[PDB]
Amino acid sequence: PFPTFGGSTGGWLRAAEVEEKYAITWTSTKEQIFEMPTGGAAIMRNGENLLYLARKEQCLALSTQLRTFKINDYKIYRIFPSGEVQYLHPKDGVFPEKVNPGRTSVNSRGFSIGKNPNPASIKFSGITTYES
Amino acid sequence: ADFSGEIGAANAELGCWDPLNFCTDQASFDKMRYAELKHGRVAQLAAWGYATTWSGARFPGCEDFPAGHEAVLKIGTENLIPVLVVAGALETLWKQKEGSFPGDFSATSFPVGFGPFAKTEADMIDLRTKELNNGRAAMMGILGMIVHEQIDGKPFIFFDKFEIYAPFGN
Amino acid sequence: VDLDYGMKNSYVPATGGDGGQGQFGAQSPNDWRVAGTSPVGETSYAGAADGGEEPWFAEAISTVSLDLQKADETLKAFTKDAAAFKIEEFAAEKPYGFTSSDAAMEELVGKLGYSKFLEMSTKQLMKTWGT
Amino acid sequence: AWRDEVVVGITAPVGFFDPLGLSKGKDDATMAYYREAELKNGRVAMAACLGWYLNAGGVHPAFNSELSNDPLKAMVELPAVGWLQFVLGCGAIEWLGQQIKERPGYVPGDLLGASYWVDNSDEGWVMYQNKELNNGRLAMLAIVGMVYQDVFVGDYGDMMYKQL
Amino acid sequence: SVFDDAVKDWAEEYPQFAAWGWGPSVQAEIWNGRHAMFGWVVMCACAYAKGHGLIPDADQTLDLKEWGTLATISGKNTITNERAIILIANVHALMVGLAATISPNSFADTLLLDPNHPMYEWQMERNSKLGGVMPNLGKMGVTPEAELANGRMAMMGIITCIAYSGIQGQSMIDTINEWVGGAYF
Amino acid sequence: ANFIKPYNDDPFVGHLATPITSSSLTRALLKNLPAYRFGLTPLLRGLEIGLAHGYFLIGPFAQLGPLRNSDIGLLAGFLSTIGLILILTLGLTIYGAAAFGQEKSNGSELQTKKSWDQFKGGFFVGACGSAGFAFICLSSIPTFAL
Amino acid sequence: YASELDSMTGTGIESPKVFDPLNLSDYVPVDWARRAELSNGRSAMLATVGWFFPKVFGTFDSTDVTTTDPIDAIMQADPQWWAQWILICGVFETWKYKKEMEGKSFLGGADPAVDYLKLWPADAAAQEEMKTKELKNARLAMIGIAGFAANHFIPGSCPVPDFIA
Amino acid sequence: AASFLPSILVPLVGLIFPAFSMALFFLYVQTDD
Ligand code: CLA
Ligand code: CLA
Ligand code: CLA
Ligand SMILES: CC1=C(C#C/C(C)=C/C=C/C(C)=C/C=C/C=C(C)/C=C/C=C(C)/C=C/[C@@]23O[C@]2(C)C[C@@H](O)CC3(C)C)C(C)(C)C[C@H](O)C1
Ligand SMILES: CC1=C(C#C/C(C)=C/C=C/C(C)=C/C=C/C=C(C)/C=C/C=C(C)/C=C/C2=C(C)C[C@@H](O)CC2(C)C)C(C)(C)C[C@H](O)C1
Ligand SMILES: CC1=C(/C=C/C(C)=C/C=C/C(C)=C/C=C/C=C(C)/C=C/C=C(C)/C=C/C2=C(C)CCCC2(C)C)C(C)(C)CCC1
Repeated sequence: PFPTFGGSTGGWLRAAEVEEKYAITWTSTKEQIFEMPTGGAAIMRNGENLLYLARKEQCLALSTQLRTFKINDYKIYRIFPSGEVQYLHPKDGVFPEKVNPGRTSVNSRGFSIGKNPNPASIKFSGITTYES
Repeated sequence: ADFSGEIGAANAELGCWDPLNFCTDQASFDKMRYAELKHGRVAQLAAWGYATTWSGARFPGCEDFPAGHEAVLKIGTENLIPVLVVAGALETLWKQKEGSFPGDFSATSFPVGFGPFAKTEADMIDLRTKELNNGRAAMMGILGMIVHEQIDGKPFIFFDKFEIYAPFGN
Repeated sequence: VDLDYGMKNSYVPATGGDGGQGQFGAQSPNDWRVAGTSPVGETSYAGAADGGEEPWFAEAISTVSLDLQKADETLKAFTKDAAAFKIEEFAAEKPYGFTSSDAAMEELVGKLGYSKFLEMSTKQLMKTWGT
Repeated sequence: AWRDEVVVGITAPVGFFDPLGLSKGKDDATMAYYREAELKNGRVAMAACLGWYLNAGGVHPAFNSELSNDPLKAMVELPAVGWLQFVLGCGAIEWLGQQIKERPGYVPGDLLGASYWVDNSDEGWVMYQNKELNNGRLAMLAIVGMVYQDVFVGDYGDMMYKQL
Repeated sequence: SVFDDAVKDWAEEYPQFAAWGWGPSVQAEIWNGRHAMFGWVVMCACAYAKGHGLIPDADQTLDLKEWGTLATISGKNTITNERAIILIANVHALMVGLAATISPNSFADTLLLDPNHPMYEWQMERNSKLGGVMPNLGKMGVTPEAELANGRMAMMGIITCIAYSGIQGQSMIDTINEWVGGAYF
Repeated sequence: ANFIKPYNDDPFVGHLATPITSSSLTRALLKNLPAYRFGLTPLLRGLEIGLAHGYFLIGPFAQLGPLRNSDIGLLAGFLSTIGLILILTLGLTIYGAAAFGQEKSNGSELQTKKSWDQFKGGFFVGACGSAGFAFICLSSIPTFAL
Repeated sequence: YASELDSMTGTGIESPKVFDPLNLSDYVPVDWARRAELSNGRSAMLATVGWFFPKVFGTFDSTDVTTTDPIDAIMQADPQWWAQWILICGVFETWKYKKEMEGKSFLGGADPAVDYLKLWPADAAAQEEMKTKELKNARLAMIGIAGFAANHFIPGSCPVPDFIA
Repeated sequence: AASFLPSILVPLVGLIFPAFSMALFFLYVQTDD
């Protein structure tokens, strides 16, 4: 289900084969030309499409472009060398910009930025003021 | 038909290199093979002889004769006739062994054959191939020499004559 | 699917100045520091791809890929809890002739697929499961 | 059968050209040797032609332009060390070529391995290949003609188009 | 004083080097000893040549033009031929040593103990049973034991020669000649 | 006709199959080079590589060095080459230690500690010997004149 | 000494049992030793002849080397000869490698690596006997070349015929 | 003689010492205790 592309010297390297790799998938209603983050132009297929990239940002950048084409069914995965796959985005099925009941707060401090502790107070502690 | 199996094939791919299709059937091939061998053996001796003489060596009683084709033209025919007589006799003596590769004279009166030189079949094929190949080379060589002799007088092209190192012969 | 495969890495968070393993782990379990190319008929990066007659460009031979079928499974596994929360709330709001959470899930996902199910409010779900 | 498959080399002026029928009973291997020889002999001829022309013209800016403009005289003037390098270098390439030939899928004459990207189905490819062959065939005859002129007639320059 | 303790302490303080056999180890004792034994020959040869005037054109300095500033001791002053020749002889030997260090055989005693060399086990074993204060007789002849004993002897001699030379205020070459009976000179 | 295609038919890998990258000539040359050739042992691989690199290195030093015009110029050139070989050998040793570690198992894989050590040794012998060969050859240069 | 020696060619009439008084077999691997024994021996066999051949039977027609003393000629000979000599030896060494890899043997194995005269016996019995003769001649030659050199530098060290010198 | 020391030590201090030191640092920073 690979989109039609002729190849580039800006594709993935060894890290994709020995450390980690990424993959995005989407469905289209027409064959159209899009610009790939790696560099160049490609033609998507009329239906399912799969593409591999080396960075999550590269994948999410393409998603932005896809939204312009009115495609909002994209999914991003991380494939480890052993074959293990992790579903990353949309994580809970709902885009992050939309509040979804069932998501808990993380890394939240209940005070204004100016209420953090003084650096000297936490000296020889190992923690930082913003983590204190 | 397929003479690729025959000894002396150019190489595995080309098989038998017969550009003009002289050979058509086994009968012809045998004829051609016999001829090639005869010419080859004769040539191998010829090159040896030409070089020896041209370099300067002469038999007792032949110290004033010239060398090269010039000899054939100048030296007395009477002293050349012996060659024909000693060759014609051999022509009669050599006896081809029936049911054997062209040029096998094992059936000759005097003992002739692979004797102690060859043991396994492969050894025989090797020796045979080498005889043929060296003959092929000499055939070209003797010509090359004679031609150049006529062209410039230098039968060896790069040098006038050979110098031998025969310690025991001294 | 081992949902902790990524978390199970050699990374050890430091005291101060580190966000941590986050949600999906901070580093790949595997070490990128593998060797270079090898002579014909030999392998270097463990489960590497044989370069055949071009060992020099072996690293360009892909061996890591995503199976579309397998892709479905990873989607379901990593989103299992979310689905659970969703159906639970639907159950709490007095479902019409409710049966079993799982049963309801199957019915509700039989229609509206699965992705659509994950993106629907309990209200919409109840409307959908009115029948 | 080579005759039933060959496409390159057959052009318009004469079509298939074998008046003496030197390829009637030859097998594919022999025919392959012939094509390879044809191309090699021709390609070398083309190069030789260019070399002769440049030297004759006087554009031989090497060795302080010491060597003669006559191409055949110059060869004699060249030190042997120069010739040895030439033969040995060409010999090296010949070895590599043999390696390529052994590899499966070898198309007689292809050392760049263009078979990997293009086949004879493409007319453009076959046409361009024909141009190499045709020019090579002509060059072969030319180099033989020029040598005659230099060795017998006594000239090593154009005696045809020189008269404006 | 127990020797063993000191060696242990060194290993602890400098573990990385100790792993390869560097430092106060049997390996070092063997190799350094072998070199000292060999040197004695070189030093005696030098003495003989000096006394018998064998070295060609000694007491003359190499040309600063033929050779370069590398041959200068101070300013334009250059090294004498004798010292140069002695050095070249040693360089011949050092080259052999470098080859042996960088390109060891499969049945050779490597300078350092390498787990990936086939002779590692034998070397480890030999070293494990070659330690003592007194030479172990009964293993005379060509044995690892004899080698170590002779090596220690040679190394001690070097120390003694230097000391005696200083006490008597003489060159080491002179002391050598003296201990031989004045034969060389 | 397109002479440039995606490498290994993977449109997303960062490489392309150009005539330079994948031609019979390039493939043949690289396949038979000592580094990638099939069957060569680690030692032999190093030896061939060393023999090749040592022969051409004596030149630069001998003809352009500080003592080029001296009668002992060629000798000096040889010594200089040996010095460079030693530096390169140190590098090889150090690389192996860091890249491969301390104990190995696979064996006969240029990419292991034991194999690398053997490779390094071969390089040293070949390089130094090759330089010596050049010294002998450059001592008397043939004019090839009849 | 190493046990394998008991099952190898080399022991004979003048040496009924394994001769390794200093047990060098313990250190040097048995295989390498035999390979080296033959290599040094074969080379020595050739040297012996070369030590006197030029003197006794004459020299080639050239003036590069004027002396006949075996040692002196080493430096008189043009360096180009020496380079080519190293090359030919390298070629020989390569041949032994390639042919050995083809299963052939240059150490008394079943398939000869170099038998241009085609005189390698087929029966193992004769093969064994043939190998023994070579080893002997080799050992004798090594001793001889050493002896020649000895008398050359330290006169009287060995009883060498005058012509051989 | 002490006068020879400049020509015996400088080669070592400026060439041998720096090399070994750099090598050791590399091995130290490339090792994973
Ligand atoms: C190296 C020489 C050489 C070789 C090997 C070939 C080989 C081939 N040519 Mg060819 N050709 C050549 C030179 C050569 N050509 C030249 C110089 C011309 C220009 C006139 C042509 C023009 C030509 C045409 C127009 C056609 C061919 C074709 C062919 C192929 C089929 C015909 C055949 O089997 O010929 C067999 C030929 C040989 C086995 C070798 C040639 C015979 C040698 C050269 C004998 C020398 C004769 C000659 C008179 C020597 C004197 C030259 C000079 C001194 C006057 C075959 C592969 C045909 C083809 O491509 O079909 C696929 C085709 O249609 N050729
Ligand atoms: C970068 C430019 C440059 C160049 C070309 C030179 C050139 C030279 N310097 Mg110099 N130098 C330079 C910068 C340069 N210097 C700088 C910046 C300094 C200040 C630190 C010095 C300080 C200096 C000193 C103090 C001395 C020199 C010396 C020398 C000479 C000895 C050459 C030598 O041993 O190299 C050895 C070279 C090599 C081992 C390798 C050369 C590179 C190879 C040939 C590249 C091959 C690439 C290949 C073609 C790729 C394709 C391969 C494929 C076909 C298979 C030479 C004339 C010495 C001398 O006598 O002066 C004349 C000397 O004593 N230099
Ligand atoms: C204190 C440090 C030091 C010392 C003692 C030297 C000494 C020398 N340099 Mg130098 N150099 C240095 C630092 C130093 N350099 C630095 C920092 C740079 C970078 C800018 C250079 C760049 C440089 C260049 C570019 C050149 C020199 C050259 C030379 C030599 C010229 C004299 C001579 O006779 O050449 C003639 C050469 C000889 C007689 C050969 C001597 C034998 C060699 C040196 C043996 C080396 C083996 C050595 C032990 C290997 C090291 C192993 C490793 C573990 C350290 C001389 C040996 C020139 C030369 O010829 O290099 C050899 C040259 O071209 N140097
Ligand atoms: C203080 C202390 C202790 C101690 C101690 C003591 C006594 C320590 C003393 C150690 C001592 C004194 C060790 C001598 C070494 C001499 C060497 C290595 C000579 C090498 C010589 C070599 C390598 C020869 C080289 C040459 O051949 C070459 C290279 C070139 C030739 O031209 C010339 C020569 C021949 C020269 C206790 C009590 C034991 C334990 C306690 O806890 C700590
Ligand atoms: C001593 C010395 C010097 C020297 C020196 C010396 C000896 C130098 C030696 C140089 C030498 C041997 C160079 C050798 C060159 C050999 C070549 C190209 C061979 C090509 C073979 C080919 C294509 C084979 C093709 C095939 C055919 C068709 C049939 C097929 O079936 C199979 C197959 C077999 C594959 C110098 C020159 C370095 C100068 C210095 O100062 C002094
Ligand atoms: C441009 C080009 C090319 C290339 C060229 C080149 C790059 C060359 C190089 C070359 C080289 C670079 C060579 C080398 C050589 C080397 C040698 C030849 C060596 C030798 C050595 C020896 C022989 C030995 C030694 C020794 C040892 C081993 C040790 C002991 C001692 C002795 C001494 C024995 C060609 C033409 C292909 C084609 C076109 C392109």
